[PDB]
Amino acid sequence: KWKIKCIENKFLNYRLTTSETVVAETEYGKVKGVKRLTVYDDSYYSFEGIPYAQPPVGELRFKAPQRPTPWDGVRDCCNHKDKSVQVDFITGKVCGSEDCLYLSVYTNNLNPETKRPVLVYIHGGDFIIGENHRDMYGPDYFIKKDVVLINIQYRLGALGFLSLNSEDLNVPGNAGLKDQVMALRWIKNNCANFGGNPDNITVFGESAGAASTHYMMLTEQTRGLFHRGILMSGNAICPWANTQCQHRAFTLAKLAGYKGEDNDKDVLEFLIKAKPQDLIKLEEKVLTLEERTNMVVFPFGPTVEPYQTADCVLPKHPREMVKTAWGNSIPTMMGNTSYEGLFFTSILKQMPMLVKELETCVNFVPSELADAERTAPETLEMGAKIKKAHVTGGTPTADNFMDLCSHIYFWFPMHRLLQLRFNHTSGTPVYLYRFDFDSEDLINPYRIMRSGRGVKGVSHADELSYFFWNQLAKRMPKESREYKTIERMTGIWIQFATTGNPYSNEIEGMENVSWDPIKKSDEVYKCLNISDELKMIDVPEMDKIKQWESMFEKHRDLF
Repeated sequence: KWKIKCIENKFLNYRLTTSETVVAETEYGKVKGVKRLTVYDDSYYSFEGIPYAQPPVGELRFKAPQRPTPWDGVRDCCNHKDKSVQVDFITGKVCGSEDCLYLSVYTNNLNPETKRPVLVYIHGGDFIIGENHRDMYGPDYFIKKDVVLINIQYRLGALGFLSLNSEDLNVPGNAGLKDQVMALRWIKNNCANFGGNPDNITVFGESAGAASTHYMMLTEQTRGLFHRGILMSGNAICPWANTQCQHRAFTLAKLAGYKGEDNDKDVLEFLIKAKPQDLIKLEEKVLTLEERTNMVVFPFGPTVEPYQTADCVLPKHPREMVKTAWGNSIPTMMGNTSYEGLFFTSILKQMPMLVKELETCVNFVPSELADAERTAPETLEMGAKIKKAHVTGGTPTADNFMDLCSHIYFWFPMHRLLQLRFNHTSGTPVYLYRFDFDSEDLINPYRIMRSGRGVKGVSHADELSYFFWNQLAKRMPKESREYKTIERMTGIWIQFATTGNPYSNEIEGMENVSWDPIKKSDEVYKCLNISDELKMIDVPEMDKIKQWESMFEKHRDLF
């Protein structure tokens, strides 16, 4: 009965609405926003449902986004628009709409042309769930400072990530990333109408939003569109962040009742006619046993596009794109939580047999090093290195499994990215943080997903509670450790967005911090560890990171 909780939150948001409205310009027409309160009695102007593309319906389904049609009059932006079609993470039922290509703009005062720092949040959700609704991403904490915060949506699932090899069909893939490109172009061209500085834009995101932010730093499509990036628990070279899905359109069509054969034209024609909820509901069945054994987790997502087009986002694997990426030359901050893999708590309680995967660890070997059968003696050798890093006793444990997950999915791809990126870049700084603040008094819905009630440890996504208001949040006393962490986390992100350096002597407990960026010559990474105190420390994960790297001793050119 999270349904009642959604109702109570809707009525809270009515009580936080004021009668004051304001009209702002966009390149396509005027928009009306509304002034809202927070539970802390701050206030901000809220513009939701600003279109940046034409609704991708009919023959626009699966295709790159088109510019929207301009309007006379004033478009109402005092309420949100639908999220992209997806399976509701709680109810299990399809929700959302194909008409989802919107962004929201928030700022405590509307002062056009006054060059406030702009922060752009790209949500996570594995490219299959998420939204910019304020029940998860309320701007209530950021608007305490004079920034412009923008939260985008983009197409999810098969509707965002279908990819077909046939050049004549112009469905090369990555429609959802092309949505992000269009939104970032809109932001550069329009943020000044909301008081934002088009010469000082920061893009940030968590989980798949971090992979997205990184993709937006890699692709030539966005060269020069923004000026700082923050990658929170992910990047574009994480193994979960891309997949070659060109063959899976036929499978999806067949699951949905398609009667034809495997050719892209006939498959596309069926998929264009299908109801969107039917396709999205069936996506969870698309992966094969062999794909799941090889730890492909999602059937549709960012892909290397099979041929070049004007709007192409990923012309090569992200590892190769790092070598020429424009975003290597902007200030960058990266980090993770102190127990990322706690995300898998509930999965391990449902299928305890997953721990048996740790006996040899062959399925965790990077796909570029493994054979498809996962039986080659070389693959077993490499699994043995993973097992040494994470199996503490005899029989592996669930905690060993969760520790391994922190590394395969977050820490090791971070390390690989840092080391690859050093071999390029103009010298621009990269700063590391580690979010290590544990509380059950201020939470967000991800804790429900992982059965995290009563569970100690700082899991994947727990930091979001200190950046965004959400419907499970509560007002915290000014003197509480949770309130102080809100101020610290938003404050550091705003400081970084403003100057490209995350340090400020005005943040409580940060005065005696010397936070240097990582150097090429560093053998041990240093990070700002954020707990009840702020302290620079050697990354505790370093030794296990180096053990993962040792898997590439015989394949250094692949590292």
